[PDB]
Amino acid sequence: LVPQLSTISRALTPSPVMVLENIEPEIVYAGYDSSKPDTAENLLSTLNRLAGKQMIQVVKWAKVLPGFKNLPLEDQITLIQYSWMSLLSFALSWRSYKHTNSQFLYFAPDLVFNEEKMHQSAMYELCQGMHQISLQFVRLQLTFEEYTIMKVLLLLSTIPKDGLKSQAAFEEMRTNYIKELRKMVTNNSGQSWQRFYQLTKLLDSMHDLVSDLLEFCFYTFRESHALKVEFPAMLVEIISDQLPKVESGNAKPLYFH
Amino acid sequence: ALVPQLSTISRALTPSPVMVLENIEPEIVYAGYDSSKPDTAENLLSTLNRLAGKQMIQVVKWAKVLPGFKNLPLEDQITLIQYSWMSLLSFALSWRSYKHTNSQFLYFAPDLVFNEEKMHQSAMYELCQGMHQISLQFVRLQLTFEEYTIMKVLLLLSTIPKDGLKSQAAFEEMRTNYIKELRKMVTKCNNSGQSWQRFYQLTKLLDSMHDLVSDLLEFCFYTFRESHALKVEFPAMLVEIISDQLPKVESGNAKPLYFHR
Ligand SMILES: C[C@]12C=CC(=O)C=C1CC[C@@H]1[C@@H]2C(=O)C[C@@]2(C)[C@H]1CC[C@]2(O)/C(O)=C/O
Ligand SMILES: C[C@]12C=CC(=O)C=C1CC[C@@H]1[C@@H]2C(=O)C[C@@]2(C)[C@H]1CC[C@]2(O)/C(O)=C/O
Repeated sequence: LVPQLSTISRALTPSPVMVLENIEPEIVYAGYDSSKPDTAENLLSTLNRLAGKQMIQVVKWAKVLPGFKNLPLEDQITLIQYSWMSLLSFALSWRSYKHTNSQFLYFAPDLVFNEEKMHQSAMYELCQGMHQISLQFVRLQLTFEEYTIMKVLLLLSTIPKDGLKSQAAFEEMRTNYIKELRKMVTNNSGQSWQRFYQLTKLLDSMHDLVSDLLEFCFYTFRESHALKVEFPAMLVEIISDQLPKVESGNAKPLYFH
Repeated sequence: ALVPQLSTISRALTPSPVMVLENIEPEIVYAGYDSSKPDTAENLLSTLNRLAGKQMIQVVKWAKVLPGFKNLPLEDQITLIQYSWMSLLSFALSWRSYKHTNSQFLYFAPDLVFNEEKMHQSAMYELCQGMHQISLQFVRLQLTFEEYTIMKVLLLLSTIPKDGLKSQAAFEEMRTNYIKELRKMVTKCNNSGQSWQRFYQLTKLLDSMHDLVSDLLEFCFYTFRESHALKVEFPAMLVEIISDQLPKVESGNAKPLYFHR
C-alpha cells in the first residue's frame, strides 16, 4: 500500500508564521492630494478611500490565510465584516512603529499624520488612542512574527451573538493560532508567560479602542451628507452590513482576560 | 527467546500525575488546641506554630512522592521546600476553609477554627484577613480539587534563589510540565475564550500569593526574632526552617516567579 502520509511534505511545508510573512500585503497608497484644504471633510474622506483600498488587500490576504478556508464560506465573510476596523487600526499602529518609531500615524507613505493633522481630522482623541497602541509596540519591542499572529487573532476576535455556522471549525482555527503565539514567546517559563500576558492584554485592549472607532465611523456614515464625508463602495458595503448588527448588540467580543 | 523490557500493562495502568496528586494529598492534621488555656496571642500563636511543624512533616512526606520532584538535584529539592513552606501551608489553609466552612472561617485544623474573635486575639488580625480573602476567592472561582492540587505544586515551584538552583533546566522542565497540567485542566468540552479566562484567573491567584506570603513571613521573622519577649514558642521543625530562611529572604536572595508583570 502507498503511504498516504508524506513526511517530506510535512517537513517542507512553511510554518504558519512563515506563511503569514509571505502573504502580508504590500503597503497601500492613499492618493493624498496636498492641494485640498486639510479640513475634516477632506481628511476623513481620504482616509475612507484609503480604507477601501486596504480592504481589497485584506480579502486577498484572507483567501490564502492558513486554516481560513476550512471555515464555512458564510463564516469567512462574517469574520472579515466584523473585524475590519480591528485589522486596519492594528496595521496602522504597526506601520507607525516600523516606519516612524511611533512618532507619527503612518496611514500610508503619502499620508502621515502629525499632531496638526490629528486635530484637523476632527477625531483627535481617536488618533491618540491609535497612537497609544503604536507606543505600546515600542515599549514591548513587538516583533513582526508576533504582530502577524496577533493580526489573525484579531480577525478571530469578534463573532455574532447567535454564533457562526460552524463554531467548532472557528474554535479549532482560533486555538491553533493562539498556540502559534504561545510558541513564539518561548527556557524561562516566567518570562514566556509574562510576555504572553502582555500580548493578550494588548489584544483585549483593541476591543475598547475599536468600539470607539466604530462609534465615530457609524456617526459619520449616518451623517455623511451633513458632514460632507465620502465613503467608497467597499466601505458602504461593509458599514451597511455592520452598523445595524453592532448597534443591535449582535457583536460578541472575545477576551483573554 | 528474550524478555521484553517494556511493560504495556504497566504503561496502561500507570495513573496520571493528577490522579497521583490526589493519592498523595496529606491527611488533615490536628492542632492539639487546649480550650482550657486563655486565648492570648502567646497561646494561639504558639499553637499555630506547633501545628505548622506537624504539617511540615506531612509536606516532606508528600514531596518525596511528588511526580517529577525526584528528577531535581537533592540540594534543589530541599531549597524549594524551604523557600515555599509558608505558601504551601497558607494555600492549604484556604482550601480547608473553603471545603469545610464555605470560607466562613479559617480552618487551621478540625480542633482549631478561627472566627473573627480568634483572629483579633491572635495579634495578626490583618494577616488572618489576608488569608481569608484567598478562601473567599476559592468560592468566587469555584476552585476544584484538581486545580488546587496542581496549583499547590506550582507554589512549591514559585520561589527560587536569586543565584539559581543547581539545575535550572531540571527545575524549568518540572515547572513547565505542571503549568501544562493546569492548562489542560481548564480546557472545557472547546471554548478557548472561557479556557483562557479561567487560566488567567488562576495564575492571577497564584501571583497574589507572593504579596500575602511576604507579609506572613515578615510577621513570622519578627515573632521568631522576638520569641523570648513575646513568649511565642516554635517547634524544632520551624526553628530549622526559619533559621535557614530568615537570613536568605532578608538579604534579598528569594526570587519570586510571576505569571503576570
Ligand atoms: C480604516 C482607517 C483607514 C486606514 C488605516 O490605516 C487605519 C484606519 C483606522 C481608523 C479609521 C480609518 C478610516 O478610514 C476612517 C475612519 C473610519 C477611521 C476612524 C474614524 C473614521 O475617521 C471615519 O469614520 C471617517 O468617516
Ligand atoms: C503555618 C500556619 C500554621 C498552619 C496553617 O494551617 C497555616 C499557617 C499560615 C499562617 C502561619 C501559621 C503559623 O504557624 C504561625 C504563623 C507563622 C502564621 C503567620 C504568622 C505566624 O502567626 C507567626 O509567625 C507566629 O509566630
